[PDB]
Amino acid sequence: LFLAQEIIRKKRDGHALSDEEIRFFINGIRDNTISEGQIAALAMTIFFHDMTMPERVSLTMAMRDSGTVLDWKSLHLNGPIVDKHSTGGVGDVTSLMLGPMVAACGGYIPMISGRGLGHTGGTLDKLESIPGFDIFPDDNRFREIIKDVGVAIIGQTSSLAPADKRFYATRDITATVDSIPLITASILAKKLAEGLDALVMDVKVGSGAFMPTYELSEALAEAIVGVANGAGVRTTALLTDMNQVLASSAGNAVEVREAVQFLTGEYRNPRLFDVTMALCVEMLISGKLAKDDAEARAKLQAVLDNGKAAEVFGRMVAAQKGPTDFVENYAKYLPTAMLTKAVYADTEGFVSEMDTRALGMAVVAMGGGRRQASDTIDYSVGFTDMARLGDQVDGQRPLAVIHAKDENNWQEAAKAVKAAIKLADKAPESTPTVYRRISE
Amino acid sequence: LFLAQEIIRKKRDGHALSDEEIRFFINGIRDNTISEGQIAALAMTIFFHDMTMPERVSLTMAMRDSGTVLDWKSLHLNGPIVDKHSTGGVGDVTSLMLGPMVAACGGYIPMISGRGLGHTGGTLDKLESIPGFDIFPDDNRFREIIKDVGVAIIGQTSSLAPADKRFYATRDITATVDSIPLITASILAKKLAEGLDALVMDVKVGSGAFMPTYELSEALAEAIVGVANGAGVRTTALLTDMNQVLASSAGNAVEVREAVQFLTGEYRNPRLFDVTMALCVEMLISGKLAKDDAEARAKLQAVLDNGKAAEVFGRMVAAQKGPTDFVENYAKYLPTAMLTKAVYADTEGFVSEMDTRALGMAVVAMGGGRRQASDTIDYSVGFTDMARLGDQVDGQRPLAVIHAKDENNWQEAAKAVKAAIKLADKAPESTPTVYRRISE
Ligand SMILES: N=[N+]=N[C@H]1[C@@H](F)[C@H](n2ccc(=O)[nH]c2=O)O[C@@H]1CO
Ligand SMILES: N=[N+]=N[C@H]1[C@@H](F)[C@H](n2ccc(=O)[nH]c2=O)O[C@@H]1CO
Repeated sequence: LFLAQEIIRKKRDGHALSDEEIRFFINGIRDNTISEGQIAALAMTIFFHDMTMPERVSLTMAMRDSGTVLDWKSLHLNGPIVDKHSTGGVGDVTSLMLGPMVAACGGYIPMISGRGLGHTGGTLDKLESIPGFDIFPDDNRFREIIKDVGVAIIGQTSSLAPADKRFYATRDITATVDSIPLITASILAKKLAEGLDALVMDVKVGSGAFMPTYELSEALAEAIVGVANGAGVRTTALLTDMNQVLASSAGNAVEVREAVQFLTGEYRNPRLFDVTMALCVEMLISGKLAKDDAEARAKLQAVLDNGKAAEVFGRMVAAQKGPTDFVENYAKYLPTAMLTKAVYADTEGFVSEMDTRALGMAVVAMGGGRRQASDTIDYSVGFTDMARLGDQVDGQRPLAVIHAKDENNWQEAAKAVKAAIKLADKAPESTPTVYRRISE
Repeated sequence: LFLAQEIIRKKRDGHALSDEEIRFFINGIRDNTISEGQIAALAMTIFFHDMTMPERVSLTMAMRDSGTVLDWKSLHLNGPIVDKHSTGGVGDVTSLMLGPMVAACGGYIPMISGRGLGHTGGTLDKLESIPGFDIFPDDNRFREIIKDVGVAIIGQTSSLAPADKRFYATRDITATVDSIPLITASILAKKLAEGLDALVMDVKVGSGAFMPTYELSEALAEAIVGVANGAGVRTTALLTDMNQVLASSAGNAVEVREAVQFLTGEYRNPRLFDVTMALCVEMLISGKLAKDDAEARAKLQAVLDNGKAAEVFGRMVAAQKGPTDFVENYAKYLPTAMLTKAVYADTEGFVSEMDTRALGMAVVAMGGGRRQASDTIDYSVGFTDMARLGDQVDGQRPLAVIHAKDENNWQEAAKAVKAAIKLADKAPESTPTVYRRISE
């Protein structure tokens, strides 16, 4: 009910759309009876007029319902189905440790993640640095892995929230990505199709974040929390910092290396630790695996300390067709770059500003990400040993160590790193890694 | 300069587009490098933010320049190149008499017209009721006809303002038709491609008009007048009445019959006469064929009275491959409907309201217009003997005479005519046929 153009006109003129109208439109997107022009027109009317809560809910549920929705009840698991999503960043590798940590604490994490977009890394691309790792197991194999290991990290198959495929593709060429209702519906259509009991959302704040201001990061978090809880998925959001690289590394193989060393306790970037732990705590509390923050933290620290989280990661890698000895032998499997060399600042001083969007784009330019979908990734390139805001840099502390595919590439990356970072004669003021928590 | 999505974003965020940006976008439409989604997105940003005068000018000129632009200088004609456009209506047959009248007064009228759209008739469809009449002469033949006869009425060929083809096609499925800058640019891209010295625009007001209110009809007229004069084409606009059928007939063959009888002086609907004459007067004054209204009217009345206008019409029909004896023998050439029968009102009274949009749609439903582009027209169907507002109707005066293709069709049309017309115990207040004139 019923006309695409009539629905566009209704929204254009500032009226709220009914659930029936929204479901009709989303169905028409799925079955290719509504054209790209019509999708773009509706998207733009939503950019201008926004959507009320009932509209946002309707849009999200219609997109979720446009394809396969997973259900876990019939496996009779003894734990909650729980997951995490991030808006994306640079060195945002939390999922590689968070999935195994929460699984080791009794959760089940059917994580449908994504490839890199724009300036941000993608969990699936990082995982594809592991030889043999399969992000596309078949339906029954995915179920087997979740049952046996407790976590798997996979791509979106053609049958999951298919209406979002054309919707996002159109948004991304028509300047209609940047809309809270559209983002909310797109994110949740995919995550709610996982058949969750609980969810935590990591919404980034800062120069490496998508939303341009703290207040808009906050509004997005509020929308996602509202919609997901309405669907009976216990959901909270954390607003977290992306004013510098989160991990000590940015790339693909380099970030997998960081995740393994974090799980084994060789090295833990403290900011990456704080965000990872905070997100895991939300998942345990919302999933009813812990009653409070202190209990949740104790459980999560225990699975790090006793090696259980690292073991779950190893089992996940093996289940998804990576090597069976990956945790112990990662160094032989992860590809090494042709040239690895530190980049030093031109002057002595404290790291004061870091344009994290520019750092992300430097990794793309190195071949560690894509400018078009057909682009091929070099899995070895990127940054390690990232200087942090407030670090004193000199001849003994570089800005970063650059891993490059050849020497010409290295020079371009070094210029970009230097250009993205400002030094000052004093360290900048501290900022929290987690600014705040949003609940129903 | 340069990015389609960047241009959409700029307009989305309320900035004015440069001439360079607008020309780039219109070129991208023409060469199919800018997608339907991107066209729809831009169109919707223009719906919301409008366009300044420089933007409206840039958009119009870019669309005009996207294809062939005619030039008449090289034929060394001794008269102005002048034309008329109407927003459309029901019984809006003025062009069939206006072209020949102005040609008989020394103007040259290269009229690129259109088919019916929505509820309104189309000059090209009316002309295609004349057997053999060719709305698509080749370029050199069109030039020959203009030189020899002074007027021809033709369709838009694939090479004329081609950017408008995809632009209008997208607007018409995305609720972005109803935008003054977009309408202005679309109308003028085609008319200015005719290589005009002068132009008159007929913008309709009322229930059969496109713009929903008098004030918006006025704003549209002002935009068209502003843009066209800026391009060095001396342009004025008349706001004219479409609160009832303008001619005494609505359809295709029936309206051609009315045009011939008007030219020969058998019968002249006075309202149709007033609008036709007023538009012709604008063309003579703007084309410098007359210095004032009284002189213009005298010249136009003379070519009616001496048979010269009717002769030009006959010569135009013959030149465009219709019959050589069409004026004298039209009755044998124009197709007759299967059933012609008057429809009487259910009660006695004065014709008080006539929903002219509904009357137009009744003609479409009869098969006299199209609901989809592939629809085939029955050229014989429609209305004649239309009652006018303020007419007393009874057993001796029907609401209309309906020409139908079979009897089932007739009954449906009779119901629709009765439904579209309200009677009252008193005649409604007079309204002008021409509300006002807009000049630079
Ligand atoms: N916050 N935020 N927005 C980012 C993300 F949330 C949003 N996005 C990504 C992928 C997707 O499928 N749907 C979708 O809506 O686009 C932005 C760029 O990545
Ligand atoms: N006034 N007005 N608007 C009418 C007309 F001016 C406008 N229109 C028609 C044809 C076209 O090619 N371009 C174009 O813009 O669409 C409306 C429906 O016919």
